[PDB]
Amino acid sequence: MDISEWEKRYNEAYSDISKSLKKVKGIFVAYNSNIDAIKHIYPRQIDSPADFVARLIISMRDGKAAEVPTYTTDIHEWLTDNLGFDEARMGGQAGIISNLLANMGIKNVIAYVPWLSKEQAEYFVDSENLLHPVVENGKLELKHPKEAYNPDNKPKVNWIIEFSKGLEVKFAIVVPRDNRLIVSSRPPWIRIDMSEELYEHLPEIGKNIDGAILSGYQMIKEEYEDGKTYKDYVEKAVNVIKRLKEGNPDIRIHVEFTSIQNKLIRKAILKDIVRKHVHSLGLDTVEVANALNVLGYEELAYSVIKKDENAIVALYEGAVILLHELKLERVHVHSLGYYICVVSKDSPVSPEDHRKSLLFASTVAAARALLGNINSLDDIEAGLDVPVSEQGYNQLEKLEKYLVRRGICTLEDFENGCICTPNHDVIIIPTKVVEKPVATVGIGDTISAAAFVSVLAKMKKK
Ligand SMILES: Nc1ncnc2c1ncn2[C@@H]1O[C@H](COP(=O)(O)OP(=O)(O)S)[C@@H](O)[C@H]1O
Ligand SMILES: O=P(O)(O)OC[C@H]1O[C@](O)(CO)[C@@H](O)[C@@H]1O
Ligand SMILES: [Mg+2]
Repeated sequence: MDISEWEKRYNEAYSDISKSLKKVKGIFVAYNSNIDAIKHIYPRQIDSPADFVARLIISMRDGKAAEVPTYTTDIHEWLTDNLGFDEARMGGQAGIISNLLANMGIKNVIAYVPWLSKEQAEYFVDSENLLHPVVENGKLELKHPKEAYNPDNKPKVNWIIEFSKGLEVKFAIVVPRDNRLIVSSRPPWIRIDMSEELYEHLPEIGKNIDGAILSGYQMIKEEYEDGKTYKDYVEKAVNVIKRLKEGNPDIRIHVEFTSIQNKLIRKAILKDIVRKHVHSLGLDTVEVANALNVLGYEELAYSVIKKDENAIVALYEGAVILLHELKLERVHVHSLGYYICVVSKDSPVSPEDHRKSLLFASTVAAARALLGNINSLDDIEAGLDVPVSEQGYNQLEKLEKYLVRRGICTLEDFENGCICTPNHDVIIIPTKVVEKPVATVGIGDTISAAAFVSVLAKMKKK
């Protein structure tokens, strides 16, 4: 059943997208930057080490990627001496995406972070593509991160413990698949916010860009020390989105969702700031269930997190509901062997061009695995040598047999990757997976970011 024509679709997509990546004016990427600390190997937050080991055991028996936060530096000095990290890389949704797009030659990459530190600026690439906004003397100044940063700000470091093959140790029992645990520092001084002056010059920033990639809203707490609610930061998160559209009407705005422990913050994010002011959303199989658990579809959410064969068809239905419940124009869910992107019929980009974006995003993710990171637009070309994962092609077979028997799409339509339903459209591709990747943090942000910028390029709104 496996047709070798898919290798031809990847090749003709890379050249067509790379030749269009000059059509984008700029991108605005904001709110998430930290320094990862990779360590080589029911509690809701980490206050004492007994909680850290407990949350590690959950990841050791499910193989699920769980992100849990710490608020005090009481355990920063705990691990830093008891357990030495071996590598420190650029981390955060906005940070990785800022480096990726700059390394791709995307023009006018505008990266903003509230906590910009002296140690943090050294991790950003040095190029005319990547610039940070500082509003000094009442006017908009886009200066390099190396220089326009605040000295009083101290860095934000996160601990990442990753492991594979499930090397087991019994205490007083083997990890199924590869899994990583993220211990994120959320000190009281970091806030998802921006200066009042930079909040004023947002129409200027929007007029010189074509898209915005926003992520990091999980830093918002319910209660603050200065007596401010999560609704204010939720309100400000929208008004920043609003003022960007006031300088550009045709700007598309993407939000890269992430695992959020607090369901009340998770729901307030999906309902108050993503529902109507956002067009694009990026997810993974586990976050779709997370999104359903707050919108009111837990039966389907449990079906997504379940292990049966019909879990993928639940992931399909989960993506469709997220596209309609949230009034979204695009939903990009990325899995290990395949991508699933459901798109509205209002989409300013045809389903034919939606496929090339996913094929390109799949080409970028493979090169991201082989090379430590990507340094040029031509480096992505290396990603075409990774073979298409047959496991991903066979996972779609369970979904294909379910869709052609339901009567939604044609057998021809699925083998090509373009399904046209009466109210929405779906694009499905098998991705390219490396047996021995070099680094596996950031691959997710890279898929949605590379796919999102490829859409703005091929947009006829130019
Ligand atoms: N070897 C390899 N080769 C190609 N592509 C890969 C590979 N490994 C993973 N992937 C992708 O990473 C995604 C996880 O991103 P996720 O959002 O879950 O993680 P982060 O938020 O840390 S970037 C997963 O859905 C896969 O499509
Ligand atoms: O929510 P936080 O603490 O910024 O962590 C975001 C995580 O996402 C990553 O960018 C991986 O996608 C890591 O660098 C980081 O651990
Ligand atoms: Mg992710």
